[PDB]
Amino acid sequence: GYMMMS
Amino acid sequence: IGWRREGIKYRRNELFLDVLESVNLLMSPQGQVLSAHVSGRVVMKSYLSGMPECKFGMNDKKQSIAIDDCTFHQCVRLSKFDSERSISFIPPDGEFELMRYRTTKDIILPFRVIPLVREVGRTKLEVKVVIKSNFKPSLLAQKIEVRIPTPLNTSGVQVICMKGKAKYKASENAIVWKIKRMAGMKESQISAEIELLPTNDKKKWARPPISMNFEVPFAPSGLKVRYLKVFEPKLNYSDHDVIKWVRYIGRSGIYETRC
Repeated sequence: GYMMMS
Repeated sequence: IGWRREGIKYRRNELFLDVLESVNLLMSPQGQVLSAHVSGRVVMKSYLSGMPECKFGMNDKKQSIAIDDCTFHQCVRLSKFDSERSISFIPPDGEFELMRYRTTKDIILPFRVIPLVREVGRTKLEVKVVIKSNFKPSLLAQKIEVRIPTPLNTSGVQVICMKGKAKYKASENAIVWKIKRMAGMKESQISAEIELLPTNDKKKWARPPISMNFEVPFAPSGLKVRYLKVFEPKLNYSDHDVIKWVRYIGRSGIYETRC
């Protein structure tokens, strides 16, 4: 699924 | 600029990256990779204000992957990728394909298929297939299908499988084993008895490969996104204002294991 990007 | 209009405004400046990979495998009966490749594309869905200048960073040559070749959307400054391997671009608004790429080296094969047969004379095959998931245990594969071909003189099939469901499909001479979820570093097995009809002694059966379908939430090529920097020099939002998302969707292509 979508992950918050660093 | 032809692919982007000039007055775009959003309150919520957000972007979504999709790394979409098809992993392909032909594996020998002794466990040697005969052929393997990944086909990938990166789709971007951006809702950014104005005319932002973006930079896409990945782990191109701790983990750094080798890209055999690739092609970009016309918005990518190719010459910046030609003397510094920097993917710079003003993105179109909404959804577009940023790049396509192909990998053959150091591929993560998400599943290992281990088959086993036992010809009980001319009446039956006693067969067991084991699948092993080879990825982080905190990740789940989904939509797993293991497809076990049966001889054309099959009169009936019995299966036992503690996980998933399996049906014999005589129209397709295959046992289809379906598993909804499987986490990484796990084993599951199916047993089948295949009852045989009499058949021509000379006419033999070239055992087709066991094949797999799956979806995994990582890139089998090993590709990781490191950054997507957004710089809009005229407007008063900066990189850290942008809400950024990544997802990896790796799917099987040809994923065949020879028996």
